[PDB]
Amino acid sequence: AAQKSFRIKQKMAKAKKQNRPLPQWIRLRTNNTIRYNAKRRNWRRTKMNI
Amino acid sequence: AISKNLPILKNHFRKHWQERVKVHFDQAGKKVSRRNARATRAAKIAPRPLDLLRPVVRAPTVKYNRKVRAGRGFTLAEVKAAGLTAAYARTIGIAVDHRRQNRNQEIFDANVQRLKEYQSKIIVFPRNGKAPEAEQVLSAAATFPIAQP
Amino acid sequence: AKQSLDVSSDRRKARKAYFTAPSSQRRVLLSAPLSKELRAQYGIKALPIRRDDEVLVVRGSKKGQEGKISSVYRLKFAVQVDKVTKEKVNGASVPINLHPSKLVITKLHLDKDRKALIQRKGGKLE
Amino acid sequence: AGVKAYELRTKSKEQLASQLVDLKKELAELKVQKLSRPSLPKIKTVRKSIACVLTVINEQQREAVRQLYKGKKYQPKDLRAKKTRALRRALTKFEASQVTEKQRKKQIAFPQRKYAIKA
Amino acid sequence: SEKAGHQTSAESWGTGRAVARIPRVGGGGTGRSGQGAFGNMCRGGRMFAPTKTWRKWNVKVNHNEKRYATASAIAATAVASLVLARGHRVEKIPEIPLVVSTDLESIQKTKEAVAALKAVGAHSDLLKVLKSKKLRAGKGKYRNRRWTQRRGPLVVYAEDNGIVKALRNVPGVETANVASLNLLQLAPGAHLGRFVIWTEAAFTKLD
RNA sequence: UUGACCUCAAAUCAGGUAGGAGUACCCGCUGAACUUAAGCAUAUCAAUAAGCGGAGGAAAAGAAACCAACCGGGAUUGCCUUAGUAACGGCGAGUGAAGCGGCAAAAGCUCAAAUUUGAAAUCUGGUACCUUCGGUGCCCGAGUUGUAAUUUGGAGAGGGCAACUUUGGGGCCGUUCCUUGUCUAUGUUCCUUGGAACAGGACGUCAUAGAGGGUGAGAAUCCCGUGUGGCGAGGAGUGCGGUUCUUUGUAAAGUGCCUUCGAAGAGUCGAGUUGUUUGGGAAUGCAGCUCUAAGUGGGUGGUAAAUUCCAUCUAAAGCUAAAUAUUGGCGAGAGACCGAUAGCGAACAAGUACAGUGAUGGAAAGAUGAAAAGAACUUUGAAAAGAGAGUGAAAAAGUACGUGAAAUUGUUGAAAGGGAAGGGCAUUUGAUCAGA
RNA sequence: GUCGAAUUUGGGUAUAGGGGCGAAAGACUAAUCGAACCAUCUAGUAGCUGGUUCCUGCCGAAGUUUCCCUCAGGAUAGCAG
RNA sequence: CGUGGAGGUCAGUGACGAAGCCUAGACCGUAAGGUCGGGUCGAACGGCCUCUAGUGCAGAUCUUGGUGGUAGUAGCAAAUAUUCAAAUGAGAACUUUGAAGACUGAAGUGGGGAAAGGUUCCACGUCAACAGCAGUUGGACGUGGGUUAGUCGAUCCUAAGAGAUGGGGAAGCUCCGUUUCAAAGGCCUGAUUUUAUGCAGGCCACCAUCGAAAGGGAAUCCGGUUAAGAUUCCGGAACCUGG
RNA sequence: CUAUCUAGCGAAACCACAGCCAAGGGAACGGGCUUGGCAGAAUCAGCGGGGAAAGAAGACCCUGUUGAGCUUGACUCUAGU
RNA sequence: AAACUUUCAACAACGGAUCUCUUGGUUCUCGCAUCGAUGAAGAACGCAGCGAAAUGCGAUACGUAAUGUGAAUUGCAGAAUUCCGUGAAUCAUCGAAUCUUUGAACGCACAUUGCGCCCCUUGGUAUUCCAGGGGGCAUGCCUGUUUGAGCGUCAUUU
Ligand SMILES: [K+]
Ligand SMILES: [Mg+2]
Ligand SMILES: [Mg+2]
Ligand SMILES: [Mg+2]
Ligand SMILES: [Mg+2]
Ligand SMILES: [Mg+2]
Ligand SMILES: [Mg+2]
Ligand SMILES: [Mg+2]
Ligand SMILES: [Mg+2]
Ligand SMILES: [Mg+2]
Ligand SMILES: [Mg+2]
Ligand SMILES: [Mg+2]
Ligand SMILES: [Mg+2]
Ligand SMILES: [Mg+2]
Ligand SMILES: [Mg+2]
Ligand SMILES: [Mg+2]
Ligand SMILES: [Mg+2]
Ligand SMILES: [Mg+2]
Ligand SMILES: [Mg+2]
Ligand SMILES: [Mg+2]
Ligand SMILES: [Mg+2]
Ligand SMILES: [Mg+2]
Ligand SMILES: [Mg+2]
Ligand SMILES: [Mg+2]
Ligand SMILES: [Mg+2]
Ligand SMILES: [Mg+2]
Ligand SMILES: [Mg+2]
Ligand SMILES: [Mg+2]
Ligand SMILES: [Mg+2]
Ligand SMILES: [Mg+2]
Ligand SMILES: [Mg+2]
Ligand SMILES: [Mg+2]
Ligand SMILES: [Mg+2]
Ligand SMILES: [Mg+2]
Ligand SMILES: [Mg+2]
Ligand SMILES: [Mg+2]
Ligand SMILES: [Mg+2]
Ligand SMILES: [Mg+2]
Ligand SMILES: [Mg+2]
Ligand SMILES: [Mg+2]
Ligand SMILES: [Mg+2]
Ligand SMILES: [Mg+2]
Ligand SMILES: [Mg+2]
Ligand SMILES: [Mg+2]
Ligand SMILES: [Mg+2]
Ligand SMILES: [Mg+2]
Ligand SMILES: [Mg+2]
Ligand SMILES: [Mg+2]
Ligand SMILES: [Mg+2]
Ligand SMILES: [Mg+2]
Ligand SMILES: [Mg+2]
Ligand SMILES: [Mg+2]
Ligand SMILES: [Mg+2]
Ligand SMILES: [Mg+2]
Ligand SMILES: [Mg+2]
Ligand SMILES: [Mg+2]
Ligand SMILES: [Mg+2]
Ligand SMILES: [Mg+2]
Ligand SMILES: [Mg+2]
Ligand SMILES: [Mg+2]
Ligand SMILES: [Mg+2]
Ligand SMILES: [Mg+2]
Ligand SMILES: [Mg+2]
Ligand SMILES: [Mg+2]
Ligand SMILES: [Mg+2]
Ligand SMILES: [Mg+2]
Ligand SMILES: [Mg+2]
Ligand SMILES: [Mg+2]
Ligand SMILES: [Mg+2]
Ligand SMILES: [Mg+2]
Ligand SMILES: [Mg+2]
Ligand SMILES: [Mg+2]
Ligand SMILES: [Mg+2]
Repeated sequence: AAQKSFRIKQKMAKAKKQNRPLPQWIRLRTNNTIRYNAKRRNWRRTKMNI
Repeated sequence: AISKNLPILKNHFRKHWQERVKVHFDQAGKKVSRRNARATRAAKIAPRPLDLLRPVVRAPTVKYNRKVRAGRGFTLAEVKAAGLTAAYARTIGIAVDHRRQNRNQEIFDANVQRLKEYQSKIIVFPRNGKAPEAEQVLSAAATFPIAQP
Repeated sequence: AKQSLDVSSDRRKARKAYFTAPSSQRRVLLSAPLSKELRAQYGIKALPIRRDDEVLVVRGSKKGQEGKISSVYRLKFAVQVDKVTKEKVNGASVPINLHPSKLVITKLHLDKDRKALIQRKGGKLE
Repeated sequence: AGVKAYELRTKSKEQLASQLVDLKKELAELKVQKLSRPSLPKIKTVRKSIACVLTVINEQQREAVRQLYKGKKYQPKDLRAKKTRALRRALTKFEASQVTEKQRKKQIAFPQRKYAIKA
Repeated sequence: SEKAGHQTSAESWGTGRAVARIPRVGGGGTGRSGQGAFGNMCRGGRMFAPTKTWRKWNVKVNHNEKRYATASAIAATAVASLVLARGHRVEKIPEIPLVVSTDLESIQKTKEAVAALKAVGAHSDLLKVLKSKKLRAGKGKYRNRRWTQRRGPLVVYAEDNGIVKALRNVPGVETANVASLNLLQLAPGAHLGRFVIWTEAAFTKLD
């Protein structure tokens, strides 16, 4: 809203920090079932619902 | 739903009976556990026969008064006539029942006799003595069977 | 032929225990037999593999090859022996993963703890 | 390879405080360096050294307070034993072994006797 | 599981929506939404007539009928043709029943117990085991039933003075107290004619 | 004016305690309807779901105001029975116990009501010290509107007479149990196949070990284990087995005879009525309201009542292990169970992603290969890629990865084809093929 | 149509399901209203509709009787194995 | 007849190839089916005697998944409108620059905000997917940068209202009520300064708290500055509150 | 401006199998069956005769010992008073 | 005659059936009894050289201490190889600690990272203002302590 509560801003900060692709050195680990970031969020696709 | 010539049935399954169905899958496991508990209790208790001496007693209800069976405990009169006090009999392994009364001299005499037999056939260890290992027997009932007069 | 109620013959449980064994358990799991000479010299049959042990490969395509252990890759359930490698097409070299049950220890890397282990297992003259 | 707690335990609280300050200065310098240098892992050792020094300092302080409260009832609650809440609320061994005078008399007079059937 | 297939709030959409009237998962946004539920024909549904633990598992048999079957099995052990027909490679073997010395009851070591069985002629049956061992066909192999093999001789004794432990590692060989003879061992697979090696004490105690 | 007392307050007073979670099982409250009755209202579902309060490792119950009617049993609980029975019920649909008997486990008890009255003998706390789950001294305080000892109905108490019998708790070393550590057998011998031998064949070895798992394919004998024993470690605990310093105490307890007594629970029992409930039927329990006891009394004795007896217990106060329960928790062992549309919703970063304002709803998704050896290098292309080369046992395994069906599709080949196609009988022709 | 007052509208606040709210249409109460949504009871019941999975061999019907709150159902006798 | 699993047996088959799958190739059976060859493939499986069942599909507007014909079809037609050249690029109707032609026409297609969103802002790299044509461009993708306050808001006040306490109700979850049937108090200081406090002179109360980023309200402006911040930074010049 | 043709892009409804008629009989209005008429690849734009075209387990009507909203000295109750 | 259509085969597609796998589920049995104001369960936000998650943890942050084992961890980087050692490890064990903001949740509030009061202390002359650090302040109830209230009430001076 541009006048947001600190709680909201903290949640947005966490969302920004976790808005990234999978680290590439994962997928090199020994067993590594993980293929991609399946929890990736985008502002144009799925809203955080606060 | 009354079809051809069959007996009228009274199957009581109109409640949520499937919520209370006890299948005794643990019959064998419980038998094993009971035997284990009897063995552990025998080892834990003194070389004492795992059960108290019970009196002979007449069953009520003429359907069963023709037979005799083990009762709960010897009456106070029976213990006194056998020469013990109730507290000491309870400590030396005699079941004592204050509720039961003696109105039958034959049953009273049989109970006094088996109390005397038990006193003659048991060895009470001293409180602070040696009492060399006396080869625990496990069943006072088997040692002193109830005999039908 | 198991007799104790504390051991499980369940294949699912055994496989889970193997594949999720921690590093310390994997050390025991990755044991190698001693060679004939070492068995005679030490009085013991097998020992957990160690990074500086010398081994001889007795099974597989690398059979007959010898070297010193390079790493006990406990995560991979395998050991890597120096000079037992695969030369890739690009010129690089990668270690060959070997299982210690397919090797014989021809020279133990010894220290106080290893000597104590040998004596505890019933070894003579260390 | 960092500090060792058994080595720190031989030092006075002033020496430990000074070493803690030095380790914090070293960590600050290391994280200044981290911005330029790619992937230096030496920060972890200093962080664990700071943790070890703090642990030993707290061990010394808590032991001092334990000595101060030795013997007397009403020690501090974080120095009291942490069993479960129910276990802390349970009767002590003294209680729940308390018996009345009548009960003690009769249990001394007629204890469970040791006996065997011998036939 | 008694709740399998019913952990949903699915309701029938009813008619008029051009789909079958099966109950359907509500909500939206997941793919499970609108899917059929609760039906034995539905993926993720409840099976028809879910199996219950109170199915009858054990079967009561009259004690006398059980003893009749056991006596018949014991008698069949003495018929050479039945023993041959039941596997049990007794071809070059002396008179059946095969009774051996009571010294067999006191053997402590597998080596000497096996040597005694070979001497009295059970070598071919022992070798029939250890050669019939094969991976079980089907899913039973990962239900702790991985391997199958033939049955060897049943050694019957009167007093266990080591023979049971001495023989318990020999594949296919079973041991039995003559006082308690098992039908499941005397007629494995309901097939009469188990190869039975009686000790002398067990043979005398049979009467 | 001072000092009490009683009652009531305050303090961030000294020290504690409750709440919330879990909730499978357990103790209560509250409480349906779908349903069955072929309709339906009593009934049934059901004294159930949902809702609320409260525990534990079990809970609850529990040592008779019991059952009985016998030649009497003798706390409670649970199992097998009683029994689908007595009884209830639009006597319709339906429902439905209990006594006895066999068994599992067994265990018994304590307050109130008593003058210690020649001695509040009792207890919390504070403080000092100590051998600290506590002890001792001192000090306040609580308490006579009653804290100890003594008694609990089986009794028992007060006096009188006579002896006899028995005994308290700590030390140390083992045992009991708990949690753990470590050690303890026998082939990597030869040939064949294979990328790999763990396959087949030969010769052996151990077996109280041929359970199970791993390792490049079906491994007793390669590895871990398994089997059998050995050697330790840290605890809990007095349950017992020995040894020692403690010796309690002219203390406590039990027993015989005579004698005087013998306190035993009230708005409770019981009664009426109302509601609910029960198999309980002129009323089984529970609860509201009104009435409201007695003491050779009171309760019960399954048909209401008056009268006379009899039997059996002793309410209105209390504690208590085991046998019993356990879709929760922790630790284990298993299965004629399921084998990735199955089995839990979830074999996987699943109660995840995602939907909904919200309560809530809630997926899909496992498999290269023994090993990445995950394709160096060349060449065409802007590139993705292709074509080679190469790795590999296999690329008819290339991470769009085991196998790789069908629908549906491309190419190739064969054939036929005037408003469907497909089918049956028969033979021609073409193709193809077994038998002898 | 109305457009300066029974005007339009933001935000805050109140009213919650046999309840609200209604200048009243059974209207509105989150695309849901002659009783919202969510979960559970619940796999509610259905004399009614649909379906009901291998082969061959032998035998082989009934739609009629009586009774029923029965008339799309059942019991009963008959027919059949 | 066939299927999953179980006891027995054939010391059955099998990495020299089990199972599965494909096969207008062969054989047996009336049939359910069974058997063989060839291809593919890679780790198990079968005959017989019995046991057992979650055991046989064409349908259920069946369930889940997958796939067609329709069909390169319907269509991608509202909001006046595009054009020339160059640059970039493998590639330009659509990117960038220039030129031209137009439009919104200040109740904007302009410049800011509130709710909401949450990084979309800005730069660099960059086009597999997305932008129902395209794409070298982008609100995309990858990596980073960025939001500076005594004065602007919140914070404080009370509004409709919400809501503890004291009490009362309710089996209870909780309900009522908001100053009520309550012993509901801190702040002044004589004196005290054995200590500005307790004893002790004396003054005021019919009451928690929440409730507004549009109501009330202490105080800041100009110029400049960034890729992206500005009444916040920088320069200068003020003002308010508390002390 | 579409439709139309082209480049790029690219769905859906629906679909037992399909698609020429006349008459006959037939569940009494056939695309199929019978008897005749006939009948030649592959197609494009239109079109609204037919496919008893699609859309929806007819909402009218009846049946059900299926409801619900509503009403009333229906039956049986009930808050309140 | 092609094209087209249809059928079949081969190869290639599409798709993911089948088969074989299985650290998962399901059911049975056995044993055990241990959440929380000493702050639980749950939540939020953080923490690694390079992590978005899962898992772990709490500013001592994929962890500290202690004990055991006895040389790893491993995707890379880095470190070490004295590793015959109070010593590797994403090891096991676990008794000492830390344990942000919360949450029954406790100074008051909470759509605020809002607002107090007390004590000790440090700095700014500073008991009063501002700031930093440390420690505190919920409610019901119990026992006790202290200070009190009431002609409820006793005695006493009177
Ligand atoms: K209605
Ligand atoms: Mg299922
Ligand atoms: Mg199979
Ligand atoms: Mg206090
Ligand atoms: Mg609670
Ligand atoms: Mg039902
Ligand atoms: Mg009905
Ligand atoms: Mg009906
Ligand atoms: Mg009805
Ligand atoms: Mg309930
Ligand atoms: Mg508990
Ligand atoms: Mg128990
Ligand atoms: Mg209890
Ligand atoms: Mg009594
Ligand atoms: Mg009884
Ligand atoms: Mg009967
Ligand atoms: Mg009932
Ligand atoms: Mg006495
Ligand atoms: Mg071994
Ligand atoms: Mg294997
Ligand atoms: Mg009484
Ligand atoms: Mg009730
Ligand atoms: Mg009582
Ligand atoms: Mg009780
Ligand atoms: Mg699944
Ligand atoms: Mg599959
Ligand atoms: Mg909604
Ligand atoms: Mg797959
Ligand atoms: Mg292959
Ligand atoms: Mg494939
Ligand atoms: Mg096909
Ligand atoms: Mg109307
Ligand atoms: Mg059904
Ligand atoms: Mg016929
Ligand atoms: Mg019909
Ligand atoms: Mg099955
Ligand atoms: Mg094959
Ligand atoms: Mg075919
Ligand atoms: Mg394979
Ligand atoms: Mg089925
Ligand atoms: Mg089908
Ligand atoms: Mg069909
Ligand atoms: Mg369909
Ligand atoms: Mg479909
Ligand atoms: Mg078009
Ligand atoms: Mg259009
Ligand atoms: Mg336009
Ligand atoms: Mg331009
Ligand atoms: Mg205009
Ligand atoms: Mg204009
Ligand atoms: Mg931008
Ligand atoms: Mg496009
Ligand atoms: Mg494109
Ligand atoms: Mg480019
Ligand atoms: Mg971006
Ligand atoms: Mg302002
Ligand atoms: Mg309120
Ligand atoms: Mg406010
Ligand atoms: Mg304002
Ligand atoms: Mg700006
Ligand atoms: Mg300035
Ligand atoms: Mg016609
Ligand atoms: Mg006609
Ligand atoms: Mg037609
Ligand atoms: Mg014709
Ligand atoms: Mg034509
Ligand atoms: Mg038209
Ligand atoms: Mg038409
Ligand atoms: Mg219809
Ligand atoms: Mg309809
Ligand atoms: Mg009818
Ligand atoms: Mg109705
Ligand atoms: Mg905490």
